[PDB]
Amino acid sequence: MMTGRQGRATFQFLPDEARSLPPPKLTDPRLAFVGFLGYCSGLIDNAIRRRPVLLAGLHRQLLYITSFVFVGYYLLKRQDYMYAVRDHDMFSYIKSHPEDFPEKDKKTYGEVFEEFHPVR
Amino acid sequence: KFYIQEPPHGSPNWLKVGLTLGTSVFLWIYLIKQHNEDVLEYKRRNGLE
Amino acid sequence: LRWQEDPEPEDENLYEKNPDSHGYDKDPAVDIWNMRVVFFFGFSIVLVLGSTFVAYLPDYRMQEWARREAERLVKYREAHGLPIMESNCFDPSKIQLPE
Amino acid sequence: MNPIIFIIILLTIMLGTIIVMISSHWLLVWIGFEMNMLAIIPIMMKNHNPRATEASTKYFLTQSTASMLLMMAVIINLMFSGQWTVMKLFNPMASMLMTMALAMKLGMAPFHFWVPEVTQGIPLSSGLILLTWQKLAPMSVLYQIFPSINLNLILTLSVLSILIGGWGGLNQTQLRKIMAYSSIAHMGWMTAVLPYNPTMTLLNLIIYIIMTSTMFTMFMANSTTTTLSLSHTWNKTPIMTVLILATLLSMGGLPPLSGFMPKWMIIQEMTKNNSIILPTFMAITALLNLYFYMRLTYSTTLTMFPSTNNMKMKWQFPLMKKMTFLPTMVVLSTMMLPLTPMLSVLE
Amino acid sequence: MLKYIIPTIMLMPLTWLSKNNMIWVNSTAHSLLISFTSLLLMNQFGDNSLNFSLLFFSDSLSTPLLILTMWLLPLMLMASQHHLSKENLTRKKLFITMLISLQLFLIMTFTAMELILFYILFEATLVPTLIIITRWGNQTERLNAGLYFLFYTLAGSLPLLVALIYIQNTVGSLNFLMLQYWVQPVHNSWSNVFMWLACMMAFMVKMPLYGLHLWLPKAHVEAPIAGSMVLAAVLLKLGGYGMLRITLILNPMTDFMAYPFIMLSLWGMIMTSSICLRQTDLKSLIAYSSVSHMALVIVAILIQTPWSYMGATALMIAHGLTSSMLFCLANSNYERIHSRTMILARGLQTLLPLMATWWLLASLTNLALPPTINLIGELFVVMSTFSWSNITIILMGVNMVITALYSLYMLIMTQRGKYTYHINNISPSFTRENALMSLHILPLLLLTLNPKIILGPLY
Amino acid sequence: LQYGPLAYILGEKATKKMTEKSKLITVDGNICSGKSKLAKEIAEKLGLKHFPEAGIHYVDSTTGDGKPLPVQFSGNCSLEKFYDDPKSNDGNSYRLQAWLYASRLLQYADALEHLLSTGQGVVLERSIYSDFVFLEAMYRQGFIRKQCVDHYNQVKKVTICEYLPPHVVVYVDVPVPEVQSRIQKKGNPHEMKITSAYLQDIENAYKGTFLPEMSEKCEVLQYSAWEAQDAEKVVEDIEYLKYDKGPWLDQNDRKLHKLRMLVQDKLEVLNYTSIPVFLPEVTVGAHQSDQVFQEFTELPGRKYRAGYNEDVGDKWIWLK
Ligand SMILES: CCCCCCCCCCCCCCCCCC(=O)OC[C@H](COP(=O)(O)OCCN)OC(=O)CCCCCCCCCCCCCCCCC
Ligand SMILES: CCCCCCCCCCCCCCCCCC(=O)OC[C@H](COP(=O)(O)OCCN)OC(=O)CCCCCCCCCCCCCCCCC
Ligand SMILES: Nc1nc2c(ncn2[C@@H]2O[C@H](COP(=O)(O)OP(=O)(O)OP(=O)(O)O)[C@@H](O)[C@H]2O)c(=O)[nH]1
Ligand SMILES: [Mg+2]
Repeated sequence: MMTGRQGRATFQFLPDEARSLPPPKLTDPRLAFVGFLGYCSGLIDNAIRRRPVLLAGLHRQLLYITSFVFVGYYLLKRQDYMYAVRDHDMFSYIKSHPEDFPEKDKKTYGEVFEEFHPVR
Repeated sequence: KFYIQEPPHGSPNWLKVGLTLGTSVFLWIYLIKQHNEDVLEYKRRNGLE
Repeated sequence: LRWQEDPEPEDENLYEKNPDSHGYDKDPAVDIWNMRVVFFFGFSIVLVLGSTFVAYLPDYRMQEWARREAERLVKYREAHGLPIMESNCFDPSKIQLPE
Repeated sequence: MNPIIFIIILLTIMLGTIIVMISSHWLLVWIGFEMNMLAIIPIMMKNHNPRATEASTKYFLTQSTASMLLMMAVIINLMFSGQWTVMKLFNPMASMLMTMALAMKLGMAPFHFWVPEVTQGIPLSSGLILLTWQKLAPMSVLYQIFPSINLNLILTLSVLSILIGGWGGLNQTQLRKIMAYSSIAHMGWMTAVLPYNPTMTLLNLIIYIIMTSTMFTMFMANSTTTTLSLSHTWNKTPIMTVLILATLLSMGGLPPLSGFMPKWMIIQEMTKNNSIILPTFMAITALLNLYFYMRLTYSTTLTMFPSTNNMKMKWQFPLMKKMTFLPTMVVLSTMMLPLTPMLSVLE
Repeated sequence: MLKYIIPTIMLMPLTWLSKNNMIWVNSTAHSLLISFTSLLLMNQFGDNSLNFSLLFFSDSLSTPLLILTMWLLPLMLMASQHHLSKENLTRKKLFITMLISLQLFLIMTFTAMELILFYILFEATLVPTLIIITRWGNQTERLNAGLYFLFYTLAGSLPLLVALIYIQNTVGSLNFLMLQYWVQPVHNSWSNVFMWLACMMAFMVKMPLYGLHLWLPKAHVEAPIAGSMVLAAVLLKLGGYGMLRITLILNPMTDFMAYPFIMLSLWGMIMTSSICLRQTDLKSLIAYSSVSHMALVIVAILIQTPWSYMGATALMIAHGLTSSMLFCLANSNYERIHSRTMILARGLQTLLPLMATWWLLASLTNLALPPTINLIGELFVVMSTFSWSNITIILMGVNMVITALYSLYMLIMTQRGKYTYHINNISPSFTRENALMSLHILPLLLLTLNPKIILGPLY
Repeated sequence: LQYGPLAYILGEKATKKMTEKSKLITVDGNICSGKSKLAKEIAEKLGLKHFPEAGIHYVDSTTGDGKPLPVQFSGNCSLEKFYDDPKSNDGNSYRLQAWLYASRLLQYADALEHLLSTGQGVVLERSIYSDFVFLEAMYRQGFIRKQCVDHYNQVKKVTICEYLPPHVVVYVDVPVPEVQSRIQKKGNPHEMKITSAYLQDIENAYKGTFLPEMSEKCEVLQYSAWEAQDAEKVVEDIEYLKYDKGPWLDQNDRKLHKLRMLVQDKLEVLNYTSIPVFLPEVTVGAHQSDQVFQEFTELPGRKYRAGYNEDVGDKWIWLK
């Protein structure tokens, strides 16, 4: 639905307007989980090649963690940008079409009638 | 010597080890640098202190 | 003989090699520690201290408070000639009926 | 093949697909398909046997017929709109022809018969290309013309694909035939959601590719192409049986694994459009696929089938196949559900 | 809930990083410590539930189920370590890992705030349960049992997924606290009839409901002992917990949609209780006993009264400890004679005196001797069902007669009479077996002193 | 650089290493024919690598520390038990033959890998091409069932098609009565139980099936017991062969790269020696094979990939 956004800089991973958003924190729990997945991939690499799982090739395990965390950081920046754009579009549309989103005159429960269904 | 034939992984591939560790350091340094500039640019555009 | 398959091993009696076995492990030292952790953390800690902890829960779900509050209201309402309880939960002056 | 020529041919397969994906002109889209078909035939023929020749011939006939129908749709579209832009088609006949042409290229039911046979007749590495990379170009076209696609037609193709894929896989003992019917069934999910939210078509495609790539890679690691030859893995590489188990459960769509995510997100989009019956039918019918995935897990990981004496000789040698990206792929195939909101990067 | 989730997760590295000969000692000790800390969940208030965060909460319904769940893990490790003694180390560690992962999914299942988070974890428990049954079950039938278990559950739970997403689109939220205030009555239309069935059938299959129960005698019988303990003690209660939650948004349609399921349960409990009288497999008899008891929970949940909801909560807890104890008692005989046939080994009271006391206590709780919490739960349900319709006392009364008959028939057949002459390997009961039985029955009888903590939110 | 497509692109091509001396030679003959003595003589004079005949423990000799492994890791295959009880109902006769065929198949791939990688020729004593003579002899004496022969032919059909035959086949012809006399001299109590019927069937297979077939694709040289003693004459004959037949002439760098990729990966070599055909002689139940596999990994240097075993002195494992 958002393919033809008016301000869509096409075929750009992170358009310039994304720089107005706060970056993901390096302590982001989603980034920590991505790092954990990288660490699991490192352990699996040892297992399938019959090296000692925990100790073998610590350099290789480190590059698994770094690359997952590095790619994870940019994917989260785009993720947060795409939801920010969704909200920005939604609120602009609601403002441009007030006749479609009227504030309801909403009553108290003392005034509204709800049927009673006894449980007996 | 135990193995009758010398294993392909008998000794470390010091070239790969060096390029593996250097790559991790580069990405980490680059990532920290990227994050610091994003925070600075986020603060500048939002007029934050 | 059909495939090469091992015959089924005979069932081992833990008491045979260890008449003092507790049934936890074939190693007598590990067997004793397994018994001790189960009995200590199982009975000494969880069941005894847990039972005490449950016995002294601070007014679980407000039942003692409610009794004290009911006594206070009954004393007040009878001392003022008010009904002990009213059929209406909500004041009718706040309710607007249909029609 | 000369390894350099093999590299050039693979790069041409990719170039054909990339041309389809960046083209704004219908002629260049058609050229991309032609280039892709030309380059893939050699990799199917590369082991030189009658079965590989039959599969190459069956594939050529199917794809060439599809490409002629695609060109017919493009020309009809030109006659009624005077332009070539890759976008919604301007004639309902052109739309039907292109939709059928792309269904034939995808192997969707009832244009599916070639997928099981062609996959069975070619090596595992070629089948991996056929069932993953080859879906990218037709999907990228469907992604752009979907506003003009007949709703009943595309949903009919989806329902049939889910039914035929599920039933077809039940009767299979060959691994390549199982993956072919699994591909047909998963195809139906991607097209079923396309009219409502094309982004979820892309999500299902990406996750399907990752899981399918993982399965083929593990089958290649041990050179297994039948159920019974895979049942020896426990007595050679036990870790591989665990990885196979996790991926098969993921492909079955079981929570909390990654393969549940596309089914979960597609059900959500269809229900937002008041489509209740169809997602319920699709979800239930997908239990067929879970059944013949579970059958594989029984013979591979959860029980121990009889071995052979000569298997003892294999214990003394290491795995030397590359298994490229396998540790990463298997993790993505299973442990990605907690990151589901990341699907917005596809928007 | 992170103070329970993280320690549970740490049981895995503890298991994998332990010395080879300390895997059972270490995991048992620390799982008991986790079970001890779960008592902090008993900070319940009269009005408001204990709401930790956006993701998790605990009220008087989930709290007892959580304590039972965490209590069961050390008991299952004790029950398993004998018959896994010849398993190689790595496969032992993977077996323990499946048990830990099941506990992780369960404690998050019982505290999930959002029904779709509840759903994902509710289905998640299938995977470790299926692996335990099919990998470590003993007979050929375990493979078939796994398929019945898997596809009975999913046939019901996939319609539930569609219903839940439909509700979120219509209400805007699946957060359980929000649904308490935004719930709207259900109009009586054909479309709402199938929404009601979608929201309930998955939970009905897990109870199980009579008619939809065929998976249970297969799964509960073919599983290893740890599998049977958790299957009967906790996993059946996911269905009850789910029904107790989701009925909030199904009124008033439950008034008439309950009738077919009440008839299946009221008549089904008498049918399954009768089956117990003629079962030849001891494990199979205990499994059919669970179906009869859970029929009372289904009926209690569907009539939706404060008394039936207190009774249902007590029964779920009471049955959990009792059924797990019976499976462990039956397993201890199986580890000696290697058969599940009930008539094979007789007169075991002569050879195993103390173990015969556990059999008696297990039997008495099963037939609901007062003042056990088994009786308290059953009584409260009978009281509420009498108000629903006086005539129900006939079906409830007949079931209590039949339950006494099969409970004591099991006791008399195995423990009394003359011992079987040719069975000469009935060695004395191990300390482990005796501790395992007493860790079931002692908490069960202690709860009689303070029943309120297992009576649920309506108390 | 480990050999592969990239090494091939960088100029590692077999036509550079190979010369007119890069020949694969097999010496064949009946039991106690002196083939082994000649094979060592040929190899030395021509400067070729000699491979002693692949026995039960050939695979042990190429992996690990190179020492033979206990018998249960060969399935209890026993040549001695084949001579004491060739009709034993435990399936030893065909289980041995299937194991020996896999051993020869492995050795043949080892011979090709040496020849293609280094360019030096090799001398083998019997090969996968002549292994079937023993199978026919077993079958005709009733030591194995016809199902066993079908299994062998199924395995041979999908394995031997991948390789090139020897450049030269040297056959040493010794009549059965002389072979029988020579066995008595060698003084092996179990070998002394071989019957003339069994030895004759070996001879018939060699002359009726093997030599006619290899003649169409190899240079076949035949020698009596007396002629074979003069290795100088035998080596002289090999040096003046023309080499004008056989598939070796249709080979180029591209086709030898594909062959080298195969023979170097020993699991791809042995892939079909364990096809899931449930023949009682070679089928092992899960409980037994599970038990033995666990004991294998408990052997010194066997738990991990070679170079990652601390218990045999591997170092730097945390950086490998
Ligand atoms: C400087 C050299 C260059 C390379 C440096 C790279 C280092 C980082 C790469 C990852 C490696 C982590 C450290 C691994 C330590 C392994 C040491 C080891 O193997 O010894 C085993 C040790 C003790 O075991 P032991 O007592 O000897 O025997 C028990 C028998 N059952 O057992 C242990 O105690 C091991 C404990 C487990 C290992 C730690 C687990 C780390 C988990 C990482 C989570 C990733 C999260 C990423 C999030 C990032 C977000 C920003
Ligand atoms: C053995 C297989 C195990 C699996 C079992 C599966 C059970 C699924 C049951 C699904 C049935 C759901 C009901 C669908 C019918 C439509 C319901 C409806 O909307 O009808 C409304 C009407 C209500 O009546 P009323 O109470 O008078 O209205 C309020 C005024 N007082 O309707 C009524 O009159 C209310 C009464 C409806 C119930 C009828 C009960 C039929 C008799 C009992 C059958 C027990 C179940 C039989 C299962 C056999 C399966 C082979
Ligand atoms: N059953 C069986 N026995 C074999 C096979 N290959 C060798 N043998 C036996 O291994 C033993 C030694 O093999 P030979 O080389 O032929 O005997 P030899 O004494 O060394 O004779 P020369 O080396 O020529 O001097 C013989 O007893 C053979 O029976 C085989 O493929 N099958
Ligand atoms: Mg010899």
